[PDB]
Amino acid sequence: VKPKDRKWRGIVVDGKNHLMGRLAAVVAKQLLRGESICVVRCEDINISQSFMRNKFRLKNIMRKRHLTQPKRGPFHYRSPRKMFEKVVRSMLPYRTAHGTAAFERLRVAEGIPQPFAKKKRCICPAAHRILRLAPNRKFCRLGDLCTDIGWRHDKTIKDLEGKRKKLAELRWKKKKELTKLRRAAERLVDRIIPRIEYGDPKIKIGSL
Amino acid sequence: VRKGPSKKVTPTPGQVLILLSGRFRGRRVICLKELEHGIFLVTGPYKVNGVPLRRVNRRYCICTSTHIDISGLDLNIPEAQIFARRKALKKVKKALKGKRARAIQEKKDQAEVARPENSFLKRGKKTKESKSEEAFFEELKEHKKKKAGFKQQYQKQIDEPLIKRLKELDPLLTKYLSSIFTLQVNDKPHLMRF
Amino acid sequence: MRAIYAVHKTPIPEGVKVFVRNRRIVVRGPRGTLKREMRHVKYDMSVKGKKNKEFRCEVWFGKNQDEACIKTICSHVANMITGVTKGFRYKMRFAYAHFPINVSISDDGKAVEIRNFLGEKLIRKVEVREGVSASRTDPAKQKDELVLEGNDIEKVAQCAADIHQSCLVKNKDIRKFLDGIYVSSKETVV
Amino acid sequence: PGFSGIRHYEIVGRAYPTEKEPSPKVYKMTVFAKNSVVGKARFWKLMRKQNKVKKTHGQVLQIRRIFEKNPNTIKNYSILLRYQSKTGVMNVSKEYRDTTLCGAVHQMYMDMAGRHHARYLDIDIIGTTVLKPSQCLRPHIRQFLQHKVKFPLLHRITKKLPQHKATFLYSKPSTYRSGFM
Amino acid sequence: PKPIVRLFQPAVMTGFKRSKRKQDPHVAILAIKNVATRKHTDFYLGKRCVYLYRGKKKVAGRKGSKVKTNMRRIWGRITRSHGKAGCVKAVFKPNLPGESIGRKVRIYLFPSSI
Amino acid sequence: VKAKRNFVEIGRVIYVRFGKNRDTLAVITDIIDHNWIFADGRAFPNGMKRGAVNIKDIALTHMKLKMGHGLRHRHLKELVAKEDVLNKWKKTTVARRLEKQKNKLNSTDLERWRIQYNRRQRSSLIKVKFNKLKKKALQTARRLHGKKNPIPFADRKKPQKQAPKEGKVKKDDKGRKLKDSERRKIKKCRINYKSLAGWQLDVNPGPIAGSSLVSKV
RNA sequence: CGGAGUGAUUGCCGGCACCGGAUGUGGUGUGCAGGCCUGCGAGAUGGCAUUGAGUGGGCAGGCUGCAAGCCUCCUGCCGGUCGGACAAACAG
RNA sequence: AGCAUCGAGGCAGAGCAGUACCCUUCGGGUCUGCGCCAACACCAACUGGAUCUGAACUGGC
RNA sequence: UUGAACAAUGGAUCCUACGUGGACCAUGACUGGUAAGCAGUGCUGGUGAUGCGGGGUGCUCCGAGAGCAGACUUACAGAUCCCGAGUGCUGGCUCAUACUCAGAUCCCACAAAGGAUGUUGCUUACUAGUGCGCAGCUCCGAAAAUGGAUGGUGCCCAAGUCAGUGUGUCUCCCUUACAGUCUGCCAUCGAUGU
RNA sequence: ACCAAGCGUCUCUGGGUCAGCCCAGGGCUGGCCACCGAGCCCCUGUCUCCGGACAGGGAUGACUAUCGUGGCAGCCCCUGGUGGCAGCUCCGCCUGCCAGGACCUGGAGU
Repeated sequence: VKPKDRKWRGIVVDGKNHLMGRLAAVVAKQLLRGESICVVRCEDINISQSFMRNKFRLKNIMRKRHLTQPKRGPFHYRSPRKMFEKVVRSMLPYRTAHGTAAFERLRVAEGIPQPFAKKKRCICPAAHRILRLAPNRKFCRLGDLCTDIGWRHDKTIKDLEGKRKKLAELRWKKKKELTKLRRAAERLVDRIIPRIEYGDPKIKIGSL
Repeated sequence: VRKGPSKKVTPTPGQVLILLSGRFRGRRVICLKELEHGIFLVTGPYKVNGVPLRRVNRRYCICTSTHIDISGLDLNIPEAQIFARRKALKKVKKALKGKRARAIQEKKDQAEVARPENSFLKRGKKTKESKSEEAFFEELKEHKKKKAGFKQQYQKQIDEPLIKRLKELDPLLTKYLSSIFTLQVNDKPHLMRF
Repeated sequence: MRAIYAVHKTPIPEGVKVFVRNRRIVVRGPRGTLKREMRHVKYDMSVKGKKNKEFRCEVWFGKNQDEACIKTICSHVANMITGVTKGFRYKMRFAYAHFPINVSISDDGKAVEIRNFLGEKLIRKVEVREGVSASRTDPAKQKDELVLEGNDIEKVAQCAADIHQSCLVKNKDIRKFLDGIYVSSKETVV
Repeated sequence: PGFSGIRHYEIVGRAYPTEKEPSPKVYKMTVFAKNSVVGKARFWKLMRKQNKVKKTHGQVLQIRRIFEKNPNTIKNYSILLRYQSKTGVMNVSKEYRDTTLCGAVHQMYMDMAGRHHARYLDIDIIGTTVLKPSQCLRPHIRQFLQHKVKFPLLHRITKKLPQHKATFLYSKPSTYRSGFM
Repeated sequence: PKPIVRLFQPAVMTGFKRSKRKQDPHVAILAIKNVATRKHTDFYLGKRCVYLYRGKKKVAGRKGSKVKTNMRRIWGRITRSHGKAGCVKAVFKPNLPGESIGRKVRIYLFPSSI
Repeated sequence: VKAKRNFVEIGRVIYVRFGKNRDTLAVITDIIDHNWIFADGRAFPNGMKRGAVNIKDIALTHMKLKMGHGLRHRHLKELVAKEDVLNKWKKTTVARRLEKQKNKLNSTDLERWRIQYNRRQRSSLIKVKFNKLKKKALQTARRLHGKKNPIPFADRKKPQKQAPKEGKVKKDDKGRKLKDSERRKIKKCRINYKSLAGWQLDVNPGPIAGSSLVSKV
């Protein structure tokens, strides 16, 4: 991991199965409240409507260009991570000092790179697609939309994620064995010193 | 099941308190008695906690639900001699404008404050000075030394029968008071009874 | 209005087993095995028999579209049963007025070829799905006849439709110029 | 249901006895209104426009808020109402399973607002009645009129207080559990 | 070393008292950790609170410590609640700086009443 | 689905979570509609008082009674008594999670210190014993699924070694072995050394099966 | 200080072996035993379970590598602070 | 804040274990059991509302 | 019963220096005109002369009116984030493949006739099916020229829309205007004792 | 003298606990008298293993004993305050030194 990211500490949010704008808004409010957040797996973020509807929405968005010089015009990113960063930017007051401080606390990433794969990632219940969208309703995928408008790196990240998942499975099995024998150690000590629990009327000044 | 009315949570003699601030943060002490309204004499024993005979605001301590049954212990202390005033020439900065309330609520305070004594030259506090920065420093050292030695008398006079009582009561209380109270990430003060 | 309960059932014959879990229906049978991930919906899809088995698809508090999609899922499973028991076989008959449509199955099983459709010098290559066999019938039985047989009605019928849409007529009155390869019957291989 | 924000009143009124009419007729309305103010309002809105007796020339003899006798048994209330639309008036018959008549009326009002964009002051309750389960003609009522209705909770979202609404929820949720936490 | 002990609750300064387009820099809004309802702010009502920031020069430290430090302190009090989601209105002296927003503030358990 | 479920039916024992009678038990005595039920729970400690509850507010317990709609208290209390629903509930996992939570809530300072001192005592043992078991299991994994030296023993140039300071005690350690209780515990846990060797970097043990429970609510 | 428990942890001397390219699993990596696995199990505590000395077999190994002592408990001696002492930034 | 916590998928789903099976295309399905609150003692429990853990006191003897 | 109510520091008698004498806006009260941010009128209030809160922005809309401060409380209107205030609670309805993204508080920033077996409800004629219909949302009708605008983001059991609810009582009904209440000070006009 | 912490007076002000009046809600005697028949209940068989289906029959569905309706009883409860199933209207009353009690907890001025 590069030095500046070795220095990194914060919360890691699994962006998979999340509604894009609700995610963005939760992340934005928390960044303003001063949290550092890294929204990981931005290709697996969900958007609330049909694939074709969102494809046409992105088409009409990218229609907007500065006619005198486009290289100065609205930038329309092909990466899911960068699209998400722009939605979060829009939710933030990025044209102030505290607003740019929040936006620089934002730490969006694609796939799951290393400083964040070494960390416990969470999910926002509000903004979660399963917990929010009715099953009746349709939804799309940000990586699908981004490969539709370009973004040649979907499969490149799919392979890397498969590799990461194999390593994670190895570590998960080792962790299962270690938690087995850690319960073993706990019971071995439960023989020596019985665990005193909160549900006890014995804990008092005439006892103890 | 009875909610009951609201009461003023207040320290009682023999109640385990938790100091909220000062040199001894979060240490558990035993409230001995009240000196002034809202100011209490405590000591988590200098052998148990390391907290000497001390005073505390009712506002910088948590009143836990741990009562020690301090019954039958000699808690008599020369509070004025032990704790000096530290503000010499008590109430003279301007010539007294008169105390011109004549019977009640000025006289009943002025007489009640002319009753108490004054920490005399040894048990009082020493205001600072230079005297070549040392003729005061050394004498202050031995003044402090003899004052501490005079306070140790009463402190042990309380703490020798007070430890013999808490060990007599149940032996884990000494380690209960040796342990310091801290907040961790999963402790929510607005939900913690005491 | 949301019906508390709706269920549609499909009786399963003996000799066929319909496994279902996570709405991924697998069907075994003498003719082979099929799978179908009907996971685009959120219904029950269990199999609930010991002596005489049935595939029941249920919806709790659904709307009429759910009471209809239950039946369409059950119908898909019934067609999978048919495809694994008796198989599907679509017979396509050639129709031409002047130009003999010359059809040729390629080196492998795949790639039906249409030549001389309407005199056109183009050649229509239709590479068939894997899981459906196309065979040109001998003229004794029926001349100008192709048959597509398989275990998946979707695959077989889509190969038939692919051959059809390859041989279509452009720029002419299609009330005249009635040429093309037309599905003459939707049968079973039994 | 819970807190049908509607109180039922049985208001009784007449006109001030003039010397030509020393005993004017007496009318008794049944009003489902938020409070007695709105109740008496509706009573007079009917007194005028059906009897030419005006709030200023009339006289309320009783008001009598009515409380539900046994709110622990479910009833099937059929409400006959009429309401005004953008076009004219339409007659409606709806029915609701509820433990209280005021409950069924609040249910009717919110249902009419939902389905037809009707409003309180644009709905006028014609008679209400309680039906035996053999007299309910709607499907969404006849489906619960069985004795042992039974169903699971499948895509549940586990409502929880704001005190412990996990903003980050480092665990993995599951929409199909029993949902104690 | 001596036991370092934690007798405060962290909060975040969530800006000043404000309407949509104007603000009152005298009354700061603070969101306290794990406090997410208005009922839970009755504990912290009245408590003292300090905002810690770092200067460059060394200012005098604790009262009587006679050692300086780079930390600087702005003390205040939690005066009331703010809304329903567990924010409080606190008043500081001097008024909290502008780069205090989005930063941590310690809320001590004194004056205690329990 | 192949999982077994809990249904909303007349006779269910439900867990009322919201209201003045929060965190109590109740019996579904009728089902108003698909959103509301009518529940009576006054056959329980400080339970509800026979009202109408919302399905978002309730939670379904694993058990159910054989009763008709709107059963009176006279019969409902004797049914919950005969079927022993209170104990059958207190023995569940959710009951113990909720009870540990509520006991942490209502615990005094002396109780919190007693639990903290108990865990500070038991940790001095759990840490050492878990390190021991982990060490021995990883050594077993190395001995089984590793790569042993092709060079035999007593035929490898054994390394340099320091001297014991010329003035030190010997002080042999008896804890250099797995005690038979520890060995039985490991043999019961039946570690998969395949998995223990498949991953090289040490990992932290997760939580434990009943970490958040209080036995015998 | 010292006593018990525990033999875990850290650091170092060797050598051996093993990994890591998404931003090396490298935060310039990891592990290394008088032992472990499987049987018998003297005895001792509870009414067969727990604990537990040794011992058979098999598999390995720095054929006890060195230094410290963390942690829980028990017990102190001399000297020092006890003047931030009723709060003043987690006593820094 | 103690700067403690890294399976994947799923959500209309049993969980877990198996050196069992098929390809139904390599992660899906089947099969065999209920020991995995490792004696008994629960729900086929499981949304972090959790788990783990006391920054621990002045020098030397 | 001093013979209706309410209010009232007021009634009478004068003198005198100026500015103004382009108006405009809003409303079935209208007239001319196809109409107009057109022209001309009526009552009243506003703008001009007027700041402040909200309507993104806006001389005229909605609230309210303005000495300097402190505390509390609210109006209009609001609470996904921007942005203070609930990703409130309780029932519905709606899914919209475009370049008008379905829709999204007055003024106001458009939409019609006509059509739909999309969907939700209701009435009604026929003996469960078949007809007429009627309301809610949705779709078509629906075309302009720099790239662009429910204000942006985006939202889909909504962050759209229709209701209800937040009670001196509420697990979450809270936010705040220069408005209301209390207080201090400044100034003005007075009353009283001097 | 200043800065800060604490305790009070008075004037306001925000948020709470128990109360009191009057009612309500229930519970037990499976209370008593009279009605209800179904949202059903029970016993069989068959098909089946379906969180069941159907055909039979039964008011011994009696004796206490599923549920509801009209009226009349005694005794018990913290279990509540019209977000309830309500008193001599509507409305629960009372708002917290001036319709009268005991307290708790913040803030502003003094």
